Amino acid sequence: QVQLQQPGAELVQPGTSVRLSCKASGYIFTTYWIHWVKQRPGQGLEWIGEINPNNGRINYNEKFKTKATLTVDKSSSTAYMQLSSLTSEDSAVYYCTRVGVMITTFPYWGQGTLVTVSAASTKGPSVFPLAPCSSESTAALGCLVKDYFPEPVTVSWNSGALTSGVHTFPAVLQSSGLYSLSSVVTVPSSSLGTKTYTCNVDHKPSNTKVDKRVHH
Amino acid sequence: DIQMTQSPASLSASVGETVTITCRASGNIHNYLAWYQQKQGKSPQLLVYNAKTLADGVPSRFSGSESGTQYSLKINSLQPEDFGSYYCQHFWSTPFTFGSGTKLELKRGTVAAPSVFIFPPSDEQLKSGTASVVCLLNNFYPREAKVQWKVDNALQSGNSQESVTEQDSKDSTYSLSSTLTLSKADYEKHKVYACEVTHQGLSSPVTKSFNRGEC
Repeated sequence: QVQLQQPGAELVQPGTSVRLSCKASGYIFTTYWIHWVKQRPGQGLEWIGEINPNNGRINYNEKFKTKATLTVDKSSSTAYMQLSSLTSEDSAVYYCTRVGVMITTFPYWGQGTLVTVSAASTKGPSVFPLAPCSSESTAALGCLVKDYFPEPVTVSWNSGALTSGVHTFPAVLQSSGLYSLSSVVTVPSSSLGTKTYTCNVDHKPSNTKVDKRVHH
Repeated sequence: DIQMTQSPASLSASVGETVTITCRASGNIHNYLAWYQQKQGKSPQLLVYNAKTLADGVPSRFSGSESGTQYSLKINSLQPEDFGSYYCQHFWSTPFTFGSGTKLELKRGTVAAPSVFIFPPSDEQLKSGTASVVCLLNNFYPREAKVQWKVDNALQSGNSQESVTEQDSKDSTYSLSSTLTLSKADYEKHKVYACEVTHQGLSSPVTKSFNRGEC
């Protein structure tokens, strides 16, 4: 099976350089050009450049000529991309791809490395209840998961037992460089007097686990 | 340099419908044009190449066509698995550019008004010197909604952020959170905190509010 293996993520500081790897298997490495593609969160694909692993010939997109540097290691069938002088504009998923038997195609893609460029230090979230002051058939409750770094956190409700009507929103990066997210759940108004609601918030990087009871 | 101009940026369609996605090359790229599909949080996958050849495994409801510098991806009888993003890419000269993308979302048969809820800042957060106020718009369709924060009936700006979920696979709705963030001192200047919501499912805008100190 043709496979291109890439690390899931790289957390790195602005102003430094980072080396992304793409380990190929299941075919003759030197037969097919390897390309790299950038995709910023929620935006489009951008073509970085291509390298011929057989001879090291490389064509860059002019936009990336100083930012990206392509190499391969023939002996370990691995393609590398170094990104230099990192800034927040470089935070993105970076894919490696391999051309097909028709050279004008990308049939094979790595799963991509998520590179996040930040000067922020690890920090666990504060968890605050969300409950209206409040008639209606549906009540909402939630937790505000604020001021943490880095991504991600996992939020569950009642230890996983409550999944219906749960919405956990995408985190937003505040100007402080910390993340903030809400997780909410809607439930029948009638349950408010009989059932308890607790959000379970887990943040591995800080080794933080918070369970917060939300009183309607 | 050859650039690909893709359109439309967004498409809403129901299962069983047909759509057309278009890309114009800014110069002759011959037949060197590929199409890719990408699902949320997955890598893109090849759909079509040489402008009109289906990749292995791609169902025949997909077709690619070429007319000079105009290229089209057509999908007949859309199925649930077809929703997501689509990109064209040329491979003629360096750089091998992608179109800007098309997001294909599901058109729910009927409009669904948001259920709206407002959440005051907690006593605990207030201790720390900040007040986050959260407005939730739950399970609405279509995606377009206007959320406006009003403080003592004055319109707010530049102090809130919105976040939205991925369209629900089951009911085709979205939910959205808008967070208003104020220092404790600013929070304590005013009494009435309200979020006003405009949406196609609401004959009149809906306003949910609380009074600081009420809860």
